[PDB]
Amino acid sequence: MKEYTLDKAHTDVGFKIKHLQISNVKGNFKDYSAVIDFDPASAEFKKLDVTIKIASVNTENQTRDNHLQQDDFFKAKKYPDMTFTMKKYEKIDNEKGKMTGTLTIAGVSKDIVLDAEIGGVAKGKDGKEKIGFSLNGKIKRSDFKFATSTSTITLSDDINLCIEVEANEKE
Repeated sequence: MKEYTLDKAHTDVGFKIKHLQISNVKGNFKDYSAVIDFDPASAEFKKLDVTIKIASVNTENQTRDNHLQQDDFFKAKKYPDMTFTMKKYEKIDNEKGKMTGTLTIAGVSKDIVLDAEIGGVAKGKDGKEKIGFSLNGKIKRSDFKFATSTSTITLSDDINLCIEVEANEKE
């Protein structure tokens, strides 16, 4: 034989090991419309109807938003918009209430509950009405047979909705 010493400069004592990481995908939608009927005298919603243009999804990541439109997610070509229709608002007090409505995603419709939290009701600077409130709720992918080809392991079955609204009076 013969004896050698390592060139530490061009020697790597290396290893690769695979692991998993859980993170939240957070997203919103840039293009939606809503109709809002609300009574500041009683803190009650009368009508809340929302249409969201699926195409305008934004999860902060270009190629994911594209992929979201595909046949194995939103199927945007066939079902371009998702919709919420309030059916009933059960007031708890002037800050909180339970909202029940129909959510439709890719042509499957289901009745859901959102927790309404009224952030603020005012007459503005100019003397016209404003309101600020939030709706939230967990819905289940499985209940809307949504993205069924993706496992509930890879992607959580639960979607948490956070609707944050500031809104002013009309006409």
